[PDB]
Amino acid sequence: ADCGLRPLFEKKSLEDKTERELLESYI
Amino acid sequence: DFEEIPEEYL
Amino acid sequence: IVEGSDAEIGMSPWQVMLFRKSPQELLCGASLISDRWVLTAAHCLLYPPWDKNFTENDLLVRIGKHSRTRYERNIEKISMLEKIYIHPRYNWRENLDRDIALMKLKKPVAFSDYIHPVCLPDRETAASLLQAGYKGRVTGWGNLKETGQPSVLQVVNLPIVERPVCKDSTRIRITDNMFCAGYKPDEGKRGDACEGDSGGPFVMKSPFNNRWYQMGIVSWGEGCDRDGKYGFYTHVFRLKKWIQKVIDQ
Ligand SMILES: CN(C)C(=O)CN[C@@H](C(=O)N1CC[C@H]1C(=O)NCc1ccc(C(=N)N)cc1)C1CCCCC1
Ligand SMILES: *[C@@H]1O[C@H](CO)[C@@H](O)[C@H](O)[C@H]1NC(C)=O
Ligand code: NA
Ligand code: NA
Repeated sequence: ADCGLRPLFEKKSLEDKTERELLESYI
Repeated sequence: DFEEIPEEYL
Repeated sequence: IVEGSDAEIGMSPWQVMLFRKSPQELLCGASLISDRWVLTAAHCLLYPPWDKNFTENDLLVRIGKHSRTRYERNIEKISMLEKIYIHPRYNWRENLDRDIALMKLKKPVAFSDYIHPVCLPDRETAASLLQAGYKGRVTGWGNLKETGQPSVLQVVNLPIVERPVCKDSTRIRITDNMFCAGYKPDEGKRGDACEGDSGGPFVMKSPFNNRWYQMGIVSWGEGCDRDGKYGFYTHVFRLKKWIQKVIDQ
C-alpha cells in the first residue's frame, strides 16, 4: 500500500534534515 | 497546561 | 525525549498522542498502523505497580499533532477507542516482556499531509535492518530530562546496540522480544526516550524501498540518557504474528 511514505517528504521527493544519518548507518 | 479540546470529543 | 531536537512538520505522520480525558494530560505515545488501528506499549494501558488500568472510555487518540499542549484546529484529528487489546503474555511483573497493545478506533481516521500510517516489518525487513550500529528514530512528547516538557514533538536518532552490551548494562533480564538502542559513553553523542515517550515508535527508513518501518516501541529504561545505560524497545517483528491474529480477528 502507501504505508511509510510521508506526504511532505517521500511523496514530494523531499528529505528531512537527519534521515541521511540513518541511511549512512546502514553500512 | 493543555488547551481545551472541543466538546464533541467528550 | 532527552537530547533530541524539534520535529519538522509532517516528519512523523504516524505519531499518535494517547490523551487522558480526566485530568487532561499526556498518557503516552503511540503509532498509526492503518486507518483504524493504533499500536502502543501495553504498560501505557496496564501497569499494576502504579495502579494503571485504563479502559476504552478513559482516553482519546490525537493524530496529526506537533504541538504538545495546543488544540491543532484543522490539523489534528481526535478519535475514540472502540476496543483495547493487550498481548496475553505481557510481563508487567518483571521486565515488560511483550510490551505491546493494539487499539481499534471507533471510526476510520482520514489521511492527510500530517496523518499517515507507518509500515510494519516482515521477516526480511527485520533481518536486514535490525543490526548493531544501524540507526533508528524515536519520537515523543515526553520529558526533556530524567529529573521540563517540550513545546513540540521531539526527535532523536539512535544506533541499535549489540545484545551482549544491552545485557551487560543492566541487572534486568533481557528477552528476545526487546532490543536496546543508544550511544555508548565513548561515542560522545547522546539521546534517549524518557517518561511520557512510552508507546511511541522506533522507526527505520528502508534503503531498499524508501519506506519507513516501525521496528520498535518505546518500552523501558533505568532513568533517561544515563552513561552506560540504553533505552529498551519492544521488538515489533517478533510480535507480528500476535498483531496479525488480533487484526485478522
Ligand atoms: C525514568 N523511569 C520512569 C524509569 O526508568 C522507570 N523504569 C522502569 C520502566 O521503564 N517502566 C515501568 C513502566 C516503564 C516506563 O516507565 N517507561 C517509561 C520510560 C521510557 C523510556 C525510558 C528510556 N529509554 N530511558 C525510560 C522509561 C523499568 C525498571 C527496570 C525494570 C523494567 C521497568
Ligand atoms: C483491570 O480492569 C479490568 C476492568 O476493566 C478488570 O476486569 C481487571 O481485572 C483489572 N486488572 C488487571 C490486572 O487486568
Ligand atoms: Na546484566
Ligand atoms: Na545512555
